[PDB]
Amino acid sequence: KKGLIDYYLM
Amino acid sequence: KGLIDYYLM
Amino acid sequence: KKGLIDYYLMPSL
Amino acid sequence: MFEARLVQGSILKKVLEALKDLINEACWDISSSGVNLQSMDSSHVSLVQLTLRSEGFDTYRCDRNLAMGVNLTSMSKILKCAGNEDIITLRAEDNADTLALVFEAPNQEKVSDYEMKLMDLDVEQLGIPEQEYSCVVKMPSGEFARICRDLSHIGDAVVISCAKDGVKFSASGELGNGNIKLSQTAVTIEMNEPVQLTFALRYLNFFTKATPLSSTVTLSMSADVPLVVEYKIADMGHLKYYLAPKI
Amino acid sequence: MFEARLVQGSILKKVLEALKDLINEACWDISSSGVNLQSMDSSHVSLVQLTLRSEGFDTYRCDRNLAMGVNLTSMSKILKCAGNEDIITLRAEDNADTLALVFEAPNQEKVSDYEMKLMDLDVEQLGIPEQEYSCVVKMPSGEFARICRDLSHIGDAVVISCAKDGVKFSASGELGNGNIKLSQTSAVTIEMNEPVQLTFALRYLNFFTKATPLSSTVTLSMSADVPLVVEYKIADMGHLKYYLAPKIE
Amino acid sequence: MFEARLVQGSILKKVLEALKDLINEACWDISSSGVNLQSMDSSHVSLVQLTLRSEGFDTYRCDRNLAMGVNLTSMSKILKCAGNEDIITLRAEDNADTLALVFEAPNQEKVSDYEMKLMDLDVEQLGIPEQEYSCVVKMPSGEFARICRDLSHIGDAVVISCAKDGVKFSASGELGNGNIKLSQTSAVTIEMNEPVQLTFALRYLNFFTKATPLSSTVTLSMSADVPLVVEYKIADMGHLKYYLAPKI
Repeated sequence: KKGLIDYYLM
Repeated sequence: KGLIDYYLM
Repeated sequence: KKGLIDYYLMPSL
Repeated sequence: MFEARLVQGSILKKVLEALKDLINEACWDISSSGVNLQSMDSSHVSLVQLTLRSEGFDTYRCDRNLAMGVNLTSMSKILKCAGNEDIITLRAEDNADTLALVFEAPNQEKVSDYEMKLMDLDVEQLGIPEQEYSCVVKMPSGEFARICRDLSHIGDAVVISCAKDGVKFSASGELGNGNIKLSQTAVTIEMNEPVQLTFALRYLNFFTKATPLSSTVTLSMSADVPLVVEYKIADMGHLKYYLAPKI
Repeated sequence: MFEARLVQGSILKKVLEALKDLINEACWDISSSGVNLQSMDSSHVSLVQLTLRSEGFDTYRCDRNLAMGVNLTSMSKILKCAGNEDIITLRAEDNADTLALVFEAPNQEKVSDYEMKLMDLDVEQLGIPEQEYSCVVKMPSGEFARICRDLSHIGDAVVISCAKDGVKFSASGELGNGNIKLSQTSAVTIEMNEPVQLTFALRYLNFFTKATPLSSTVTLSMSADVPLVVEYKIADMGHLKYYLAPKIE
Repeated sequence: MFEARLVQGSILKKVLEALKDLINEACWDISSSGVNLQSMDSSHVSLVQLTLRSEGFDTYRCDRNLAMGVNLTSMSKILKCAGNEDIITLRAEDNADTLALVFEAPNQEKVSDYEMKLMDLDVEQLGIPEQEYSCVVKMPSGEFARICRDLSHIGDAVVISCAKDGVKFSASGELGNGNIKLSQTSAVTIEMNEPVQLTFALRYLNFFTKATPLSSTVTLSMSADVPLVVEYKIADMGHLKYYLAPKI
């Protein structure tokens, strides 16, 4: 989950 | 016609 | 035999 | 209409070379402020962000905001038919089915026009939050590319660790391990807190395809935030790559 | 006996490079006039025609006409063993079963002698019509190579379109289309009796352009209802002509 | 410990390049006199022998003789991370299971350190005869490499004939045949005590010529009934000799 850019967006 | 033979002599 | 390096090494065959 | 003339058409050749092995397709968002492109790679581990400002172009017109879906492999192929000295003009109507690209040779007497089919993309552009960084390393881009390459022959992941005087890049694999230590004396470090972070070399080696754009690269880093690899473009914008922590 | 000495041995190396990927084997017709080759590619869509006149060789002897059946891949491997500044001597007995190629390094004290096996090839050589053309375009060879290469990234077929003041090359495929327009210059030269708009297979053209090292210029001769001729001059000694049947669909 | 510092580190890059495609793994015998490596290729048709004298290093330390088992592909990967101008230092503790390689850059404030795992090799010891040869040919390494390469497009085997004033290399195959004659130079130098006509596998010579960057010169020593030696000097340090059994 943290190894995906999604986690850091918005 | 898309072969050279066509045009040879 | 003779085509292999082993043949020629000390003591040479 | 949209129309943009760039005398240094090699910028765009280099941009597309810097994009096309990381991402297949993307929306070029054209407004009066310029061109923006944002896209995650298909694995969702990284993100690229391209900014080309309007004042970077020699002529620039955009009457209406457009979002043009582009196959980057195709756009690459078209840009391959441009020489390094060519003036390139991008042109598109407001309801665009196609992108026109016109290449004007320098010695002159040669004009090429290409018409590229656009595609429909329905992508969801979430926001990049403007962050604060524990360590920002400014270095030569050639040197960073060499490091990512060399270390990728030892293992999968680079451990990047930073402190007052210098930055270290480390990897390890079956064969052994390696560390590369660079001191600040052109290497420049502004660091408020020390950092020790791990990232995937496979993605970094796509990022370094942008090295032709700039002789320097900046690495911005903190715990708990993505790595930013930034290449400035001339006097006109940048390509930024974002990379999730290797978990 | 046949014996031909070419000091600029590099001409031969380039000719083999220009031929070996397009045709696998061919008859070299040797006579007192010089060296002539004429061969269709396998698919019969193109024809190549090489002239090397005897007077371009530093020495030349041909006691009797001779048709040497040659594997072009084998000849090319032999010619890769010649340095670019070698003096190259070709030599064959009457009714030869083999061809000797000797390479003399002019600086170095080094001589290579190769012996190539010939093939028995069933002739079948039809005359190429003599004619004049609606449009003849002379342009730089590197430009034509680049144009053919680039367009092949867009499509399979090049529409060549020619008027008194300029020539246009167009392609069109899945990803879109493209066209390159060259203006006649003061070099790009156009000698036109009437306009033409003709379509050809880029796949073949990008093979012709492997002759580019022979000359800094290339000439394109075209008319409606007849093959394209792409000619490269082999300065002060002959030429390499490639003929390309129009594309049908 | 063992520690040797080599200002001209590119030598070691070139040595690994010259070995790694022919030899997978070998013992590096470290001692006071220098570094020695000896190994047959996996087919036993060829043998390589590397000698680097302790003198040729800028510093050299050896407390205890060391047989270090190395996977030459791993070592090659590591040396790739060295620039051509780097100063390279090797270092192994006395009970080593790893070797340290330290790369010091000339210009920039960059230092790199690598730690390479060693392997457990139980190779067979065996003696290379010292002898005087019928024919010794000294020639440009580049020229020898071009010859071997070009002839291998004609056939699998080279016949090398030598006389007082000239050496000939010839090959023959399905497409026909080829021979290349080089005259003694008045640079090629031929010392013919007695003429030879000998056959060797071109494929292996094409492995040996990967050493071409170590020297602008190569020396071919041959006699009837014994392997060919192909020797490249590592100037001011030692040599790399390749031995090739006659093709039968």
